[PDB]
Parts: sequence; structure tokens; C-alpha cells
Amino acid sequence: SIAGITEPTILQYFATLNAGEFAATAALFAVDGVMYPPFESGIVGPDAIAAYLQQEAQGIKAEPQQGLAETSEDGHTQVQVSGKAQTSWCGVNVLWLFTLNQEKQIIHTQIKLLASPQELLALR
Repeated sequence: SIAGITEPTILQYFATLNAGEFAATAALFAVDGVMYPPFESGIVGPDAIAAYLQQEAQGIKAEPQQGLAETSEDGHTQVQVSGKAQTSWCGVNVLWLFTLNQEKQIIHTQIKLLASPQELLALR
């Protein structure tokens, strides 16, 4: 769970991610949902998304600490979550920005790294 956030979709995003259930994580997105990761351009659809997560977020532990949520006037739920994404040898501070549709699918996710020198030695 995350401080300030009780939205089930977001809890599952991080739950499944930390179990290596990458296609389950990716299932949370609408079929044309987009992930915007730190170093590449956008990735479209659960398959490209699940590929990305499995062959990148390998060996990573996402550590969501706190979050905010809003409803925009078009009925979408906006959820911002801050935390860390660590490994054993290095980590990074992270802002996760989610937007959900009325059906609770992820329409898009942006992952922003809050920059440092360890981040500059990324594989990407």
C-alpha cells in the first residue's frame, strides 16, 4: 500500500510489477494505453509494455512511498506516486504519473526519474 493512495489499479500495478508478473501489470492498461519510460519514447499496448517491463525492470524493486490523486473534469482519474526504484548497487528517485479511464484501465503512465550521477550510467 501507498500513503494517500487507495486506488486498487495503482496498488496492483506495483504489486504485480514487484512479483515479475509483467503481462499482468501490462493487462492493467487499455489495449492502446501508453507507457512513457525515462529513456525511450512511448511504448504502446500490453505486449510491447510487458516486453519492456520484463526486459528492463528485471532486478529492480519499485518502492512507492506516497501519492496524490485527482479527478479531472473529463472523468479520468489522475494519480501521482513518488518513491524509489532500487537495486543492490544503485537506485533512483521516481515520480510515477498515472491516468486512468472511467473503467479503471491505465490510459497512460509516465515515469520521471528525479536525476543524479548514478542515473547517468543507465543502460537505457
